[PDB]
Amino acid sequence: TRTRSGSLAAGGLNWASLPLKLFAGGNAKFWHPADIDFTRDRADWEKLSDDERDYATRLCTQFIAGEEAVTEDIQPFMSAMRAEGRLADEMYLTQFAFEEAKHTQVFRMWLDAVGISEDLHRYLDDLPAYRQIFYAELPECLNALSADPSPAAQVRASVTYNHIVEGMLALTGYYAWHKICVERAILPGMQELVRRIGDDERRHMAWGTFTCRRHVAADDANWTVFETRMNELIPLALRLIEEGFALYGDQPPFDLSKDDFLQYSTDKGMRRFGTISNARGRPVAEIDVDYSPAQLEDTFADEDRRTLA
Amino acid sequence: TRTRSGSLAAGGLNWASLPLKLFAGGNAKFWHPADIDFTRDRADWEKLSDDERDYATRLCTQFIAGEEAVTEDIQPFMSAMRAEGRLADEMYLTQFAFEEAKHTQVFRMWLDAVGISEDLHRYLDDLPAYRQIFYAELPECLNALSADPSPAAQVRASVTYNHIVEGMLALTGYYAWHKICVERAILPGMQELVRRIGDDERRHMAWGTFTCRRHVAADDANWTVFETRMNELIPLALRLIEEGFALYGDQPPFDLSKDDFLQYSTDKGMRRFGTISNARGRPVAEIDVDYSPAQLEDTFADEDRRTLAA
Ligand SMILES: CCCCCCCCCCCCCC(=O)O
Ligand SMILES: CCCCCCCCCCCCCC(=O)O
Ligand SMILES: [Fe+3]
Ligand SMILES: [Mn+2]
Ligand SMILES: [Mn+2]
Repeated sequence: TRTRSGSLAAGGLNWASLPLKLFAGGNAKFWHPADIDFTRDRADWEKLSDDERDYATRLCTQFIAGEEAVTEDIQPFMSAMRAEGRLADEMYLTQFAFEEAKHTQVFRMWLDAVGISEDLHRYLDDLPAYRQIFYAELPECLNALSADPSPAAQVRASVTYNHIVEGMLALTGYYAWHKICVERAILPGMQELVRRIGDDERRHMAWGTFTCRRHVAADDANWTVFETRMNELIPLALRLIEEGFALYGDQPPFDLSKDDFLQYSTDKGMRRFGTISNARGRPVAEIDVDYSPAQLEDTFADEDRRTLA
Repeated sequence: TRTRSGSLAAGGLNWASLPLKLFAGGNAKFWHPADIDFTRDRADWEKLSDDERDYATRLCTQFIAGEEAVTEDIQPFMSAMRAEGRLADEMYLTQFAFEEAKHTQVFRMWLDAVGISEDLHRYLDDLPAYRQIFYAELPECLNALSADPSPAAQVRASVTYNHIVEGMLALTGYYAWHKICVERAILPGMQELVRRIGDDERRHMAWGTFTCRRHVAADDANWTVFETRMNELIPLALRLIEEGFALYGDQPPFDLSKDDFLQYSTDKGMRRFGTISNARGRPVAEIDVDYSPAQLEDTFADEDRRTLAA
């Protein structure tokens, strides 16, 4: 079924290309889960109330279940790239998939360190919107790539995975861990965990930005494809946040505000249009070798850290 | 399409399971391609004959094409595990796949560091047996898993990928690099590269052993499946080595002996049979949590180093 090898081509691999830059950067930024000290977090964990632990278990459950979902649901995109003959994108997606496995590993290591061994499916039960995104929308949109690796489907898939799950919901998730851990000077492991995954997640967001950009740049009809999926998904994501808060009667532990999160989340969502729009008109041959989507993600992380202080 | 999350299960993930054990140690044994010093290599590379550089370029072309092939052809196996619902296997295979991309990366780094920018396809022209393994058997057998994730097909895929490509063809290639570099005290980059990817390869073969083992333990018909595939592939694998030597008149550069490599390859090939057969009769529940496929791969690698002192 194979007739040729990308790595045997003239000039070889293009080290300037966006997906290879991200790949090189993931190698330089690699971290070990065994290096995270978890030996302090159980002491903190027990000094919390029955209600504080309920929220934190429910957030961790949404995380690890979401981490697992992405480790699985990225394979079709890898398959699409193999089919499309894009070796650089393909190689990066291996690192992508591996990174998601490592996040799934490390959240499981935290649950074990705080001594949670019971079945956790019940924490997603009161969250019908969570399951709509992670058991339904994420895999169905991504698996559609196996039948239809069309530019339109790749955008719809990227929007769903990269821009909403990672770009909007995960960042919102991290903000929740900031409010829980940093403000109350607790759970140093979870903090180091959230830092380290946050780091990996930035190359992921960069990649989603790259993918949507190159498609928009080549055929401007795809902008509308991007727009529409974003518009379907934002209300669903906001809904997830509301349900999490409504469970605690809008007045939750850790002094968390419903409207604070809704404003914080929307900001992460809308900011995605800006990432993609500047590709309209630009030539594809520049989008390939353009590092900016990774830069944008650095300055986004920068702006986020500034906002906290 | 998803109804449950494996990581939310009671007891969580089984850290004792073989695929998670390899993942853990993959993390610990992670290496950076940017740590490998390639500077010294172009100095040695230019002090070689034309006949020497040809063989070395032909071996590297076969390697870097082989690495790329495995990076592509393993995605179906991931899909199979996703379908069979085996999370520990999935997780490991993501690291597996990533490793292959990093080997592809690092061979290309080498080719750059020595000054090779020409199209390298012309080096697989005279190797029809290479193109049969890597452009036909490997993808066609592995892509079969997307339509048919059955035990039989998984055994057939693992035999192709892990037991022959990795277990027999890759180790023979490493041996070639040993006889080329270590013996002639040249190419310290290629050397560091070869032992570093070798470290990864051992976990890949360990997984290959685990996969075939758990299928044979559960159904003894899968032994015959294993046996049949191995018997198909071995001849083709020796063919590859014979074609590669016959290009240099059986008398190639670096003083490489054809019969030496056939006997060396054969040994790597046959040892695979013994790796899987001891699972016959054994309980499947034991194999899931048994680390010996990774131990065996360590004692094999140790046995190989020892052989070299001769
Ligand atoms: C009320 C708190 C809202 C927090 C949202 C739930 C957290 C979901 C985690 C998102 C999954 C991350 C996937 C990834 O690693 O890219
Ligand atoms: C002339 C001697 C023949 C040398 C054997 C060709 C090289 C084997 C292909 C490399 C396969 C690598 C697969 C892997 O890294 O898992
Ligand atoms: Fe390998
Ligand atoms: Mn992640
Ligand atoms: Mn390899």
